[PDB]
Amino acid sequence: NNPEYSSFFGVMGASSAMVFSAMGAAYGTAKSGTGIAAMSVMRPELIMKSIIPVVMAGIIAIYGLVVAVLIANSLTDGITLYRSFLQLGAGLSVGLSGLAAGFAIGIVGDAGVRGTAQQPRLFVGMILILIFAEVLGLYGLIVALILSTK
Amino acid sequence: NNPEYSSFFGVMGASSAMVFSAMGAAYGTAKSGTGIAAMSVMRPELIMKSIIPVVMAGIIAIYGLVVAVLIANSLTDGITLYRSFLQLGAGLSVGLSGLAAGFAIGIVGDAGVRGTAQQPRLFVGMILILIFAEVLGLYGLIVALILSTK
Amino acid sequence: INPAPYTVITFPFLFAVMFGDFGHGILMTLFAVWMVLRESRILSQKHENEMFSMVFSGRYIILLMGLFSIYTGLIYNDCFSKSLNIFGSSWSVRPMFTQGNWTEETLLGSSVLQLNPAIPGVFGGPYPFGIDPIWNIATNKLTFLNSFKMKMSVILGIIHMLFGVSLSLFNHIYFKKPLNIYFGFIPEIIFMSSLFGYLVILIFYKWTAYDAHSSRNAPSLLIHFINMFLFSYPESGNAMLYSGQK
Amino acid sequence: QFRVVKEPLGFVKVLQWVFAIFAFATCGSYTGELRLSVECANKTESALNIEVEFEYPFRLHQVYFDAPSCVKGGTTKIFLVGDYSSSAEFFVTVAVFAFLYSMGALATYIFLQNKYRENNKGPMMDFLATAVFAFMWLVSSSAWAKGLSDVKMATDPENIIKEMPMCRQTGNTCKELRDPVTSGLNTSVVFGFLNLVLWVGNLWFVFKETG
Amino acid sequence: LCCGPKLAACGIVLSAWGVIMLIMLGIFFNVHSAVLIEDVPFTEKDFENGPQNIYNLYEQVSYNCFIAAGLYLLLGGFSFCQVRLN
Amino acid sequence: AHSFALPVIIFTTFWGLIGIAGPWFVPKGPNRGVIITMLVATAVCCYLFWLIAILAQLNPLFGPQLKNETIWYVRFLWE
Repeated sequence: NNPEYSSFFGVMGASSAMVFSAMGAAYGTAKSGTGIAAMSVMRPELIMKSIIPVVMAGIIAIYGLVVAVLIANSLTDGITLYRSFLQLGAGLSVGLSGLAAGFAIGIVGDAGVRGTAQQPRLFVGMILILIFAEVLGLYGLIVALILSTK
Repeated sequence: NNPEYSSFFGVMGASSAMVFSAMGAAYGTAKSGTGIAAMSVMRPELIMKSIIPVVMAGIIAIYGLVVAVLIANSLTDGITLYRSFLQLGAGLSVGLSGLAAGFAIGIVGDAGVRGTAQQPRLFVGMILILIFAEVLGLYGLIVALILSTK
Repeated sequence: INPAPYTVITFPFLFAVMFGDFGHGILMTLFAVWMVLRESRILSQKHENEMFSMVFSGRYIILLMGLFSIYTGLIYNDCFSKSLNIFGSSWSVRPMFTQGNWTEETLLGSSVLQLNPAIPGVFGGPYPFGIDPIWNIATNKLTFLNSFKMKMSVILGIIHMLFGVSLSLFNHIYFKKPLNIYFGFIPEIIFMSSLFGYLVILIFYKWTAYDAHSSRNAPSLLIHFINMFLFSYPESGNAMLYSGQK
Repeated sequence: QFRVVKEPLGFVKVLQWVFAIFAFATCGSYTGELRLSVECANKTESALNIEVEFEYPFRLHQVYFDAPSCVKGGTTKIFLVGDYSSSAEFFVTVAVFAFLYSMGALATYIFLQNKYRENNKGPMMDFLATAVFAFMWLVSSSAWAKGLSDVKMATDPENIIKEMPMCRQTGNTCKELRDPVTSGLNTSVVFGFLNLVLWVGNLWFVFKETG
Repeated sequence: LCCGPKLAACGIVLSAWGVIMLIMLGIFFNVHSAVLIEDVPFTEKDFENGPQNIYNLYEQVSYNCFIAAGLYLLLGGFSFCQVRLN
Repeated sequence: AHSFALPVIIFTTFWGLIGIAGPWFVPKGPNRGVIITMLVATAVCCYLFWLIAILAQLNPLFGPQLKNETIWYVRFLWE
C-alpha cells in the first residue's frame, strides 16, 4: 500500500535533530573555553562568573537530545509518508536552529568573558544577552513538539 | 487522485520558517554583543542603555514562530499540490525576509553602539535606522497571510 | 506654518490607525495616568534612568495615543484577540437555512468546513457598532479583513496627503510670489487630483454599487488602473465600470 | 425621630420601596409552559402530547421544540420566534439598580438624617436621582408594554402552526391543548405602572420638600 | 524592612490586573455561558444528545475561575502587607 | 437585521453637532485656537474612519465561512 522508501525521510530527521544540535554545542563550549583561558590569568577567581556559556551549550545539547529521542520513539515499519515528512521537517528545523543558537552563544560568551575580566560590572549584563540566545533554542523545541502530534 | 509526493513540499515550508528567520536573528545578537564589549570599558553607565538592539533582533525570531504555528495547523493528509506550493512559497518568503532583516540589524547595531560610545546625541539617530531594519521582516510575514487564503 | 496643531492630533490618530486594539489601549492609558498623576513627586525627585526621562518627556503623546488606541480598538472589535459581542448578529437562524435547501449536512460536515454562499434571500444587516463580531471565529476572516485594511490604508493616506499638500498655497500668497502659484502649485494639485481622486471615486463606486447578486462579472480595480496607465483597450475580458468610461 | 416617620415623605418612600421590591422581584423569576398536540394522517405517528417552556425575561427566540414530521416517522425542530429580551432585561436590571438606590435612600432617611438637613444638599441629589429614575421607569414601562404585547402575538397557536412546514398538507390536524397563561404578565405590568405613577408622585413630593 | 516595595509594586499591579480579568472571564463564562464566538474550547467529544451538557460543562469550566482569582485575592493581600513593612 | 439609515443619521448628526458647537461654547483665552483645531481635526478624521468602516460592511459580496460544530452550536445558543 505504501512504499518502503517512506522510511527515508523519517529517520533522517531522527538523525539530523541530533547531529546539527551537537555541532552548535561544539561551538558554545569551545570558543567560550578559549575566552576563559584569557580570563583565568588576570583574575582567576571569576570562573564561576564565566561558567554560563558552557551550561547554555549543554542546555541546547539536551534540547537536541530530547527532540531526537522523542522522534525516534515514534518509529514503525508501516509508517505513512505523511508522518515521515513530518518527522524529517521537525528534525531538520530543530537541528539547524540549535546550530545557529550555538554559534551565537559561543561568540557572545567569548566576548563577554574577557569583557567581564577587564570590567567587573559587565558581568550581570552579560548574562542578559545569553538568555536571549537561549530563547532561540526554546523556539526550535516548540516547533518539533507542534509537529510530533499534529 | 493526488500524488503521494504532495505532502512533502508544504511540510518543508514550515522548516524554513524556523531555520532561516531564526538564523538571521542569531547573527544580529552576536554582533551586538561585540559592540557592547568595545563600549563597556570606557562608558560603563550605558550597558543597559544598549538593551535596545538585542531585543530588536529577537523579534525576528518571534515572527518566524508565528507563521510556523500556522503552517503546523493547516497541514492535513489530503492536500492538493496547489496548497502545498502556496505554503512553500509563504515559508520561503518569510524566512528570507527574516534573514535579510537580521543581517541589516546586526551591522546597524554594531555601528550604533560604537557611535554612541563617543557621541550621546547620536543615540536617537541610530534608533531611527534600526526601525527600518525590523520592518523589513514584517513585509515577509505579510505575504504569508496572503498565502493562507489565495 | 508651524505644524504643531496638526501633528498634536494626527499622531495619536495615526498611532491608533496602527494600534487597533482596546485592552492594550486601557493598559497604555493606565501607564500614562500613573506617570502623569505623580508629576509633582517625580519632578521633585532624583532619577537616573534615561528611558524614564524620555518617557516622562513624552507622557503627553503617550496618554493621547493610549486614549485614541482605546477607541480605534473598540471599532476594530478586537479586544485581546476576541470580539466584544453585543449580540446583534443577524446571520443564520435554523428554519431560514432549511428554507434554502440545507438540512442535516453537518453529518458530512464533521470533517469539512462548508462555506455558505451568501444571499439565500433572508439575511444581511450591517452593524452600527463598528465591525460585526461573527468574523472573530470565521475561518475566512482574513480575506475580508485584508481587503478592508487595503482600502482603509489607501484612502486615509490619500486624504492625509491632500491635507499635507494643500497648505503651500497659503504661504505662496503670503510671500507675494505670483510666479510660484499661478504656474506653481496649480499644476501640482491638478495632477495629483486627476491621478488619485479618480482612484478614490472608483473605489467608493465599487463599494456602493455592485450588489451581491452580480458577484460574477464584477471587475477588478487594479486591472482598470493599470489598463488606463498603459492605454490598452481590450474589447473583452473586463467590463467597463460605468457608462461613459472611455 | 418619629416626626420624620409621621411626615408623609418617609411613609410614601417606604411604600414605594415595598411596591418596587415586590414588582421587580416577582417579574425577575418567571417560568411557564403551554401544551399542544400534533396529529397526522397515520395515527401511529401522531404525537398526542407535546410541551413547550418559556420563562423570563421572555427571550422567545431562544425557545423551540421538536415535533414529528409525519413522513416515514421523521421529526424536525420548530424555532419559536421573537426577541423581546431587550426591554424586559433593561427594565429588570435597572430596576435592580433602582432597588439598590432605594436601600441607599432608606439608609439616608433613617440613619443619615443629620446630613439630610445639613445645608439641604442631600435633598437636591435625591431629587435629581429620583427624576432620572422616574424617567427611566416611564420609558421602561412603555417598552415592557410593547414587549409583552409582542409576547401576546407570539403565543398564538395558529402562528406556530402556520410556521411548521408539513402542516399545509391534508390530515395534519395540529391543534392546541392548553394555551399559555397571561395572568402573570399583565399583573406584573400593572404593578409596573402603579409604582411608576407612585414614583412620579414621590418626584412631585420631593420637589416640594426641597423648598 | 522585609520585601521592600521597590521590588514588589509591579507584583501588586500584576495581581490587581489578574484578579480583575479573572473575575471578568468567570462572569462572561458563567452568566453568558461563554457563547462559542468568545470561546472555542470545551470539554467533551460526544455532544450528539442535547444542550444540557454544553451549558452544564460551561458552568463547570467557569467554576474554575474560582481558586484562579482567589489565588490572587490573597497574593495581593500578602504583597500589600510586605509593602507596608518599612 | 439592522437598518442602515438610522445609524448613519444618528452618528452624522451627533458628530456634526459636536464639531459645529464646540468652538463657540469653548471659552476664549490664550490657547483657544489650538484646542479648537484639535476638536475639528479629531471630529473629521474619526467620522471619516467610521464612515469607511460602515460602508465596507454595506452590500457584502461573499458571506462568512463557518465550521460545522459552530453551526450546531449557534443553532441553539441564540437565534
